[PDB]
Amino acid sequence: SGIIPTLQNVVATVNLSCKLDLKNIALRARNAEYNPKRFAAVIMRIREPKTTALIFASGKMVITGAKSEKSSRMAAQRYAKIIHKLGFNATFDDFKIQNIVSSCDIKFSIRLEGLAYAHSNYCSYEPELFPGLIYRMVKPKIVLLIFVSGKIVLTGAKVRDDIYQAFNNIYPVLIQHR
Amino acid sequence: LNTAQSKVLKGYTTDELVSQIKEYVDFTPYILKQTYRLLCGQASEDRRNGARILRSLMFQFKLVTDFKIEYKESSSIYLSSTGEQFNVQAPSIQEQKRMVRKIAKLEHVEANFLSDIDFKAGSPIENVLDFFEQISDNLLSYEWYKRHGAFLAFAAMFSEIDIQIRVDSKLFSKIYEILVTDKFNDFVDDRTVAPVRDAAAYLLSRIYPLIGPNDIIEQLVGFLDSGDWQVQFSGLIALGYLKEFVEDKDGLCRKLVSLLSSPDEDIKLLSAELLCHFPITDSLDLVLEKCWKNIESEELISVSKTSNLSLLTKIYRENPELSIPPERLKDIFPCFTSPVPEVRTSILNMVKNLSEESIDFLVAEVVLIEEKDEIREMAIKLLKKRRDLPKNLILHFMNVIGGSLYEPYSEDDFVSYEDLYFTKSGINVVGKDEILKNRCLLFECIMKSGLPDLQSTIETTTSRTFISLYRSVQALVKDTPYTPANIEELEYYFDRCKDLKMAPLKEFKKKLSAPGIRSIHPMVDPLYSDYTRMVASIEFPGLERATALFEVETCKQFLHLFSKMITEYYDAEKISIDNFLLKAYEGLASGKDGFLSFFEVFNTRLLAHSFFHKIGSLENRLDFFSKTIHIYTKTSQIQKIGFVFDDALREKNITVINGFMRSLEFNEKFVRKALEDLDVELLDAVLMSGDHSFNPLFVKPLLRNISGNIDREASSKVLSKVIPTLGFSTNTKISKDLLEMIEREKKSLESL
Repeated sequence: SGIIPTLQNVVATVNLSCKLDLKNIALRARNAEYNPKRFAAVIMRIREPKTTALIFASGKMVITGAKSEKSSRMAAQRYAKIIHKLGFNATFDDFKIQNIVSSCDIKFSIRLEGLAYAHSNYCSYEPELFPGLIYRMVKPKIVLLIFVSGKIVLTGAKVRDDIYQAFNNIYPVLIQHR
Repeated sequence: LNTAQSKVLKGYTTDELVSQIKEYVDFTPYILKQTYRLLCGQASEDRRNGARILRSLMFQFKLVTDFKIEYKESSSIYLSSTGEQFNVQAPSIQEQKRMVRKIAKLEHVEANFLSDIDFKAGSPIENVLDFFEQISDNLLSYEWYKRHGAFLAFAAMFSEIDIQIRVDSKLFSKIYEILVTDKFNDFVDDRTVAPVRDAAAYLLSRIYPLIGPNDIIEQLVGFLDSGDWQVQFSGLIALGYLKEFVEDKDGLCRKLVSLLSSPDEDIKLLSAELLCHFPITDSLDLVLEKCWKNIESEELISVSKTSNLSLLTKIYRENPELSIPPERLKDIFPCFTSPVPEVRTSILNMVKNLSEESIDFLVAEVVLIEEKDEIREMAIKLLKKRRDLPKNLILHFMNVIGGSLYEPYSEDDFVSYEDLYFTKSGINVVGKDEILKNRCLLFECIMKSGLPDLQSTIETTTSRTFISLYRSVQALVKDTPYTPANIEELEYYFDRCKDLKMAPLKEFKKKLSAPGIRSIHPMVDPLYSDYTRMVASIEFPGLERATALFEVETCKQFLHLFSKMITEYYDAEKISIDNFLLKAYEGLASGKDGFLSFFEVFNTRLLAHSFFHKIGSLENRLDFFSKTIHIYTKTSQIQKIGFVFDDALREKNITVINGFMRSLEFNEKFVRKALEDLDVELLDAVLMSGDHSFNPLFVKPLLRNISGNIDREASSKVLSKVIPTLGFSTNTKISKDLLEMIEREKKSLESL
């Protein structure tokens, strides 16, 4: 309670259930780039929703950049469209949100050293290595990046509920350590 | 020498100033070997640039124009490139997962959604006659950008129409080959693009004139028959560029009608878009069923929806016996809300001449909940011209407009829907200052159609504000004598109005007791402007507590509406403005800027009010005109604003003088005085705000100032502001007296 979490990224996958000729797809789309020495997939980008899709020869599709589960599924469908136009018997099976990344701002500073001691088991804090504290929650399996700024960043969520469920297990604790 | 000048133009990285560099160029003896360098460039900007240079060199330059009209089938295939650089060793499948993690931002978390399967493997120019040889080669290069560059160049050659240069004889043959063979697309936007084939087909449209009697077009419409959308595509884009030269229209249109149903959305788009340019007579009953079906598909987003709405709009405009079927009416409601702007605009243009209640209602919803203003203007225009809007529209929106300003609109009040105006979370994004703005706009629309009595109340703050003004508009129409409407006690309202009781009654009076002290509670401050608004509107046309309103109002739109009411009443000799004027004028000339909203709409009406003759006395005057001078500078009665221009001088008031500059007549007075004494300081801040045609008068006098050491720095400064404007067309408008100098001096400048 108090404030509301804001989504910054959504990763998802689909199986176009088909063997793709990665090289052909590279030479037929100005918006695709392909570098085997760097990576064994094709990087294709569309403009709206501004996103990025990793395309594997197995027909597996990794999609990032989306700011909602809707955007994600949408841009995912558009990338399939391009494949179909490009000549492959693509389909759209097994769509799945793999990861969500949200952010918050409770507008006040936090005493990281205190939070870290009270929970030395679930979080690692070394300000001579990285700014802020990384806290690993176990129900739900969510990772929180907590900064003195008062800004929070949550990742590892598979469904939006986990964002709320998790950012409501930490607020009480972020209260004590003002 | 010149080779140095051309080699700095040669030098080039990163901007439009290089366009200005190409825009700069003119005439020289020879070389362009360096131009080709650009036409092979991989940049979308350089290829254009370079091709633009080629365009410059057109004179009595010879050109062979033998065209082999051959439809020879190829087996080639033209892509982005050869792809030989894809024959490389792939890193470990461990180093790769590492890369996917980074690209997809999966730090700190586990990712096990890829496997081994996923990573597997499937399967010299110097001579001129050699600079044209070189492009004929690139027309079929395996590098698409070289193909584009190549084609982009020819466009330039055949641009001008008027040495010895033979043009490739297999030119057309090469175009045709590209069109059927090139299979390179850009899928960046939902509307597909064929960079090469496009530029190609555009050339063909320039070649056609200087071309032997042919069967090219008949051949192109043959492409529409192919099973490969890419060749279809090629056909359509070429035909688009040649649509003028298309005879046997009925034969092309027949096919276009067919393709409206293509499984491919680009063929559907390009299809309709091209069909809008030809007569539609026989296929009439058919292209209607197709377009309507495409419209109803409810495919969340299809690029062709707009093109289909255009095709309907056309049929209905060109054949006025035909009218939209009542049943299909419910299929266009959604379009006013559609996420895509081209659809929203298109639908508001297709209903511009009809009068169905249902559509009337949807045009209103648009004015309330539309993102883009340009688009809201279309809907506003559609309603302001109406004297026959239904009462039930006036009533319904008269109390929709008065819902709580902190709760979303009801799904039950609208046929449209957005997660931006109907969710409790969406609102807090839009902000009330917009929500209110867009209500004030709908309000100005629905008042020209007869004003039934609104018995229905809602009892929110806003509800009172509007229903109050509503009665004022009513009274102004029936010249009802004024009755000092009664404002109850703060308590009263706190009992009735659902939006005020979102606040600590106590904390409230504290704010009321003394504003300027932003109360700590978050709901009070907002509810403060909601209050100051209601009372001012309730006591109108009493203006006692109007001064308060102007001082706190966040929403600029409402201050405008309110000033309209005031002025409308003033014109009708139905109100007294004197005390409000004074309290306004003061608050404005002292930094309360909401008051400008009034003086703009009241505008010139000021100069014929007692008060105006009384302003030529306040020591406050120039602080005032500083902020409003634009308003009055346009007046016809000039002698009046005249007394103030004399004052801006005496007081060296820059801002008030600049404003007086945009008008010619006042330069005449300014300059004719600057010559009597050169206040170079202000001249530096003043002159460049007038007509440059005068400058040539200040050159000699500004040199004495430097010749003898007088204001040396200043004079020299402005002097270098004026010199770059000596190449300026003198104005014929000005006094024939001042031409006796603008020309006398302007002459001695060329003397010798």
